[PDB]
Amino acid sequence: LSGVKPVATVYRRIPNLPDCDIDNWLNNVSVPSPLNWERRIFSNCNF
Amino acid sequence: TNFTIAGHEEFIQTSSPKVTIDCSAFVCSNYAACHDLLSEYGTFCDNI
Ligand SMILES: *[C@@H]1O[C@H](CO)[C@@H](O[C@@H]2O[C@H](CO)[C@@H](O)[C@H](O)[C@H]2NC(C)=O)[C@H](O)[C@H]1NC(C)=O
Repeated sequence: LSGVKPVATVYRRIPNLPDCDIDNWLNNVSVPSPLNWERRIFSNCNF
Repeated sequence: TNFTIAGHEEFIQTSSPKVTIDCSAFVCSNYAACHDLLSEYGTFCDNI
């Protein structure tokens, strides 16, 4: 006689790029004034 | 003038382990595209 594929999948992979860490810069103890509005460019990272 | 009786032994093969193979688990494990492409060959797995 005859001799199903469950949808449950486990996907694990080590990242190749570090984290962006945007929360650390937004929650900084130094808040710039609206005249300053400091800028930080984020690139080549995972978020 | 004087004799004795000696014994020997031998082995002759008679049987062999029975093997059963199917195409539903060797070529295409559980996929549908493989089964669709395997059926294109016709009755190639019905002779094995
Ligand atoms: C044939 O050979 C057998 C075995 O060598 C002889 O049997 C032996 O005989 C001697 C002498 O009587 C005994 O001391 C041994 O104990 C015997 N051994 C066994 C295993 O039986 C036998 O005597 C020989 N026959 C003749 C006619 O010479």
